[PDB]
Amino acid sequence: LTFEHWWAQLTS
Amino acid sequence: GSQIPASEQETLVRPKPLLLKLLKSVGAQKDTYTMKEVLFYLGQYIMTKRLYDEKQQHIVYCSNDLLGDLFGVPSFSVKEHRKIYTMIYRNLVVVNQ
Repeated sequence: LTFEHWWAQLTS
Repeated sequence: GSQIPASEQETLVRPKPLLLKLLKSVGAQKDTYTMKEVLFYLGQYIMTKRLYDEKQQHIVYCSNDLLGDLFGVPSFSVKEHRKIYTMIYRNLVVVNQ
C-alpha cells in the first residue's frame, strides 16, 4: 500500500 | 508484478539535462544509466519530496514540480508501469538496447 511498495513493482 | 520485461529494464540510457539534474539531486553520479537505476533515483526523488498522496500512495502529484514538466502530466498512477516508462523515454536517449 505504501508508495515504495507500488514503486518497487516496476522493477523485477 | 512488473509489466516491463527485465531485459528492457536493463536498457542503457543517456538522460537529457533536466532529467539528469533530477537524478543527481538524489545522489546519481553518472551520465548514463540503465533504466533500473533511472527508476531507482526517480522513486527516491518522489519518496523524498512526498509527491504521492498520503491516503492512496500510488497516486503521484506533479503539477507544481519539475517532474510534471518532464512527464507532461499533473499526476499519474504508479500502477501504470508502461505509461511511466513511456514518459521517461521522452527525457532520454537510448544508448544500447
